[PDB]
Amino acid sequence: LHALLRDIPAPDAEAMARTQQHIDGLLKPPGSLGRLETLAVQLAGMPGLNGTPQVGEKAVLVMCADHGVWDEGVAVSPKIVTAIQAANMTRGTTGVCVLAAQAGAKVHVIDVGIDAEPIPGVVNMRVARGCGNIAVGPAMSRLQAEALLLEVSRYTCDLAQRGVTLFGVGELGMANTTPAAAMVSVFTGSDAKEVVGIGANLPPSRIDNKVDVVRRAIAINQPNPRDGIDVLSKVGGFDLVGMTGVMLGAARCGLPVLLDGFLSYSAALAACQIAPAVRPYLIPSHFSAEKGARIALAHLSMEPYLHMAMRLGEGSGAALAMPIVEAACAMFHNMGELAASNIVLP
Amino acid sequence: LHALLRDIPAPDAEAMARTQQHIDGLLKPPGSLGRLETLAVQLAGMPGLNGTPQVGEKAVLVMCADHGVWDEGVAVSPKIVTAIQAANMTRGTTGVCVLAAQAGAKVHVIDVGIDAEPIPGVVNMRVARGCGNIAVGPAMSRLQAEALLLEVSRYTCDLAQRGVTLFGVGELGMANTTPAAAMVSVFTGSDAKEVVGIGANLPPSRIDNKVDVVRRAIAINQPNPRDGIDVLSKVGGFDLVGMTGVMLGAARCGLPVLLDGFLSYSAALAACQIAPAVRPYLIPSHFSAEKGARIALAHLSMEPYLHMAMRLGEGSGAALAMPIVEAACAMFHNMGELAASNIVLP
Repeated sequence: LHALLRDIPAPDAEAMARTQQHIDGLLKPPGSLGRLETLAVQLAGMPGLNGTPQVGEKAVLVMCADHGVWDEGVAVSPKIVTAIQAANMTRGTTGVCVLAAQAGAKVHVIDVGIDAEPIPGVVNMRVARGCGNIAVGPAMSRLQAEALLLEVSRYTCDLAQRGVTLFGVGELGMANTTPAAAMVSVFTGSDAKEVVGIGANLPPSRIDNKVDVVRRAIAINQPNPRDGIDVLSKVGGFDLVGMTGVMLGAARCGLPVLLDGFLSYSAALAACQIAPAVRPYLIPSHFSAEKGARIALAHLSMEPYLHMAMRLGEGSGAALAMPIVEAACAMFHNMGELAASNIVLP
Repeated sequence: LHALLRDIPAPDAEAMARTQQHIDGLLKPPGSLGRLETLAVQLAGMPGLNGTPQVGEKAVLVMCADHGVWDEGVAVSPKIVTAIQAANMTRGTTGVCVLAAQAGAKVHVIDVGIDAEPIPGVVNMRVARGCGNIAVGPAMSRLQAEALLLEVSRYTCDLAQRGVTLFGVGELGMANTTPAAAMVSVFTGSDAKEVVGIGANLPPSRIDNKVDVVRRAIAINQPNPRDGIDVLSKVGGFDLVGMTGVMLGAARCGLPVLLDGFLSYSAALAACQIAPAVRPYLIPSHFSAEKGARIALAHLSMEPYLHMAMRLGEGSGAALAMPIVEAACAMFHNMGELAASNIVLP
């Protein structure tokens, strides 16, 4: 793991300078394609993309797990919905499946801790049947968190061998917006009230209890904000650890990863804390309608491309943004050049 | 034309209620897909879509024309760039061509007033070789504006006969952000300084002159804010009139039209002034990086889906958003339902 983190490559400044020069000469006023230009240059710098913005195969990794904190009444969805939806992921009927299919991406469903019998068709990496209730103790041991990070990291970079060059990250886990809020509060130093949202339609009257649970989780566990693994193991969850793992693996592999919503922002804060070198590889997708989204994004210094008021999760936002990544590549490789049309601009 | 405007259909509330009921029953917490859900319902209500959100063929119509106000020094791009780029549109090397191809849409390039010899391959609907310099008089006569609106309107709804169900609108015309700003100022009652931007990289020192030209245009022509055709003919341009025409035609046809950037917002303000019934058919794409974008959008009560800091024009933003429209349709027709998985949520 220390080796893993140590070997994450820095972005290639040489390929990026070459990319910038090429974009400036395309058939348009310099800088007019804005964030599409910046995105193309960002991609050119990722070593796994071989010096040029390009997209080969695409995969969305959905980390599934249950949470003991569900018993504190912080979620209205029945606990079994995690297991049921994970099965639906194998049938192609969920939101991320439909949006991934539209983008030509494949969905990998990974069970890292569902509290139910194993589901055929789902990748089995389960740590336990649900994590510990963070309101009274830790979600898991540090050892468990580190081992899951490594296993998911390896699985992720292995896909790079099969032609995958663009990843999307997602989750499935009833009650997971509670540990997500705890993590965001700890990493950003923001009060729980400012980052606890309604998740999957929690009634406005049940919010107070959710905020209290988050504060108790932090008070009892005393997670160290400077140690991302300490934070994940104490007030996180297996799904959150798994998402962080996809990010470290894509980075080690020198490839881009598209974030999704609030849960993924929590995982990204942990990933960047653990290894700042991961940052250049993350690409935001949409601006989640979850209350703590603005704060988490400000700490990651990220501005999403899509404002869709989405809050489903599952990696649906990440899938929705894949066409945008392909568009930056299309602009780069297919547009004509000013000089060829004899156009000279100041 | 009066007939045209009179026959624009109202949205079908019955199809929309049926759409809403179906979306609420899909495999996700109610309302969790946010604006994707609202977009799907909006589409269900457009009569030309036959009661359901769907997308058949797609077309981006690019209106090209030159402006006499170019002589006032409000643009750094050579005048010939309009003609050169229009030709490039037929070769598939421009920004909108590349992005339209990525979205599976076809680009129709229409010459409504380029100051050059006719370009083979471009649809010829030219009114004149460039419009009048709005700084000293009107861009065109009311008769010319009305006739172009009708001709473009008919061309647009005719495409509906060929299977097109989704339109995108764009423009090509050096110096056109000047009449666009004049129109926005007149329709919104905002001062020219608040809506005049740098267009295609105008130097910061040349801005003052651009603002003065816009004020002179308004003072000399005295366009009536309550008469959109009066406004277009006096301080608009052939390209602006053409874009307004695509919007009236799509509306008459009961089909959706995706806006692009600032120029298209100007045209949409005119279209909605002329016939408020056009409003339900417009769909925003991106939030243009042009200075007056925020004001124009607030008056149209529109919130774009994409924040890409784009300012190229050509209909590039509209093309970039087509996948989002297809995504709302995919969600609607392909997602599974809660009842089939025996999931019951409060």
